[PDB]
Amino acid sequence: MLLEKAYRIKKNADFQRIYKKGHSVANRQFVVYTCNNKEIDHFRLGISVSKKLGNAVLRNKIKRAIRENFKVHKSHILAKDIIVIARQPAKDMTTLQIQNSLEHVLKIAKVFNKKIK
Repeated sequence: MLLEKAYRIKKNADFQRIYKKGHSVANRQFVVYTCNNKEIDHFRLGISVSKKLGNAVLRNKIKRAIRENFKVHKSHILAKDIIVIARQPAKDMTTLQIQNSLEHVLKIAKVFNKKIK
């Protein structure tokens, strides 16, 4: 009795949804798009970056550091379309900062039942 990719995004509609009427934010160099504060049953996790960021190593760190966080916050995120896009200057960030990004942008997304300290 578990969930599937339901809490994932591999389509366009799933990516357009949030971008549709979803409520996107942005900290400093990271933005998170979400929809329906709580009208789903799986936190549609998604990953997006910019084309100005820099190299693939930049579009990766922003991903990895993210794929490393959401992993722990996996059981901290609730259903309500959740995504994290890299502004552009987030390239300067690292697996240390990139993670410290969700500590805000994400904290704003509202994809946290409360947000542990």
